[PDB]
Amino acid sequence: LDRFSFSVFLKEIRLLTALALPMLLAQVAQVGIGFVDTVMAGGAGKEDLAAVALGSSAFATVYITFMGIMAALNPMIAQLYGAGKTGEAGETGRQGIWFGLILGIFGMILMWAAITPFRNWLTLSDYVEGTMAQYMLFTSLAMPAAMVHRALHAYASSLNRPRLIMLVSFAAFVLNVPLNYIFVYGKFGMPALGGAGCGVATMAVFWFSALALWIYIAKEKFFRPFGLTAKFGKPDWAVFKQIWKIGAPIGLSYFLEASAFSFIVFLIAPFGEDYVAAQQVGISLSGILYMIPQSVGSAGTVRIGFSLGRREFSRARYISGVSLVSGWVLAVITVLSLVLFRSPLASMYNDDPAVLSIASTVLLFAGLFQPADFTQCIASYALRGYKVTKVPMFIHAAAFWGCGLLPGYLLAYRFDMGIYGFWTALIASLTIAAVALVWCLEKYSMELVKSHKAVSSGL
Amino acid sequence: VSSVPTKLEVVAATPTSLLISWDARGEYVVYYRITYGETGGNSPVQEFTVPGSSSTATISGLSPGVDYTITVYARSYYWGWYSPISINYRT
Ligand SMILES: c1ccc([P+](c2ccccc2)(c2ccccc2)c2ccccc2)cc1
Repeated sequence: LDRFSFSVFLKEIRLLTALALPMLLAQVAQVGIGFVDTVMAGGAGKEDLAAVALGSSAFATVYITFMGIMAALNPMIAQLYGAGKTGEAGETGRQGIWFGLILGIFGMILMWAAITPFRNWLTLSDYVEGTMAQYMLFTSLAMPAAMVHRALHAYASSLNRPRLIMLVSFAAFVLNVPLNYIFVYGKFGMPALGGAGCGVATMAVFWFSALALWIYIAKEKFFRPFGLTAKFGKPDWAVFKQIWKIGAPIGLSYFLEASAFSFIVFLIAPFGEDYVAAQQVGISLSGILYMIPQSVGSAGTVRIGFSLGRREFSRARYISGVSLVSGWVLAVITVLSLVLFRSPLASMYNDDPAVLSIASTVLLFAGLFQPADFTQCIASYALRGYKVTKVPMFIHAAAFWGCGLLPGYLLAYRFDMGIYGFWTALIASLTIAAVALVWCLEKYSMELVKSHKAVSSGL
Repeated sequence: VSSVPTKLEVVAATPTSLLISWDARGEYVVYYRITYGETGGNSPVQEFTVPGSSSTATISGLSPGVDYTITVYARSYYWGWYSPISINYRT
């Protein structure tokens, strides 16, 4: 009862040479997609009632949610690049590409139902509706969520030395920009429907990058076992029902910042109005370059679960250290330029039009939760990421919202300038991440002692 | 004129029986005898036996927690034995 996250520090010998460096090109293709994004935010500004995010960023709810589930194969296919048959590893890949097209047709379907923001209780930014050509970014761009899980089941099979996605998901974005506008108003193209037709544009390119899976059964030996992706085995055939208790714990634990989603957009609508809806050129600039950070480990999740296949127990989960603390180098040594700098004349009117003449009560948490979390889930793209341990890592997150529920109405109740106020036990909620996780990561690298059951051999 | 099936590992068991997954870089002529005992020195030895690049199998591990020690055996070229290797880590 002074330490119960056993032998903490050690995850070190001379590991200066843990080179997960093509594991940043797993998320530099992801600034590549991150940045289509604005080119149709400030691209469908050709229409000015096309604030359009009004559906496009409430589509990407059942994206990044079902997204979780999918990018939950990162174990499987890295971990069985410790066995041999990339086609049994791949008859998952296939059975999941069956998922990523099966659950894919539920985004595709729960989206249909979806279209009834014809509803109200509190202020504009969530009720007011008049002309909605969001009407159709709901469909023209939610009729995709099928080919968009496959188009991700792609890099969920880049868990073994391909960044053949950084290749595409750039010669992908660039295809869209062109395309994108053709539909807002264009050429020979379907030139009219514009504020949803930035969405038929976006979603168009999903199906294009959807077949940048196809065209990468190409540069060596297969990941194509696309025989009838069919199932049936017991009551319901796994390698698919297995995908289940990796899926569940993840999207449902992506529904962390899925309520730090309706935390962030429920403190602009008290008398907060003005500069409290700039906690969003702030927390927009959280995600923006938090993504290449964060997802260094949602790409390190390879190098770990992969190298338990190749049975190097903790010759991996003790790089799950010097991979943890390596972007954790600039996790703080660039949380510096987050509390420091601003939205100055380096901000114009982009992702959220609100720049010239608002307070810096926004960098006051670009340190609070910021590095105190930076890693605190790359701790999970390394627990799940390594192990099953998203199991209830799920219930890592039942905390960071029930440990930070009360720091919701604790900006609204404050002692001082409590704008970073309900960032209270939602930077302590969110730094009892510094525990529970990386707790079962010394429950858990202390696992591959119990596991590495013959310490070494002979000569 | 060599050494052993030179890896070791028993990752887990099914705390009644046990998976024993070790080295076999190919085979040789091919064969594995595997010893089967505690380290009591009492309760006699017994014999698992496998084929290919397969020393990578799993015992019928009857008894409970008790210390168990267990060796695999190369067999090659000469219908004799290239070398053996063993670990003792039980339930
Ligand atoms: C719900 C709806 C929209 C967004 P966001 C945004 C994300 C992160 C931080 C602040 C804002 C968004 C982010 C990245 C890509 C697309 C959309 C957002 C919100 C309002 C207006 C535009 C965009 C977020 C949650």
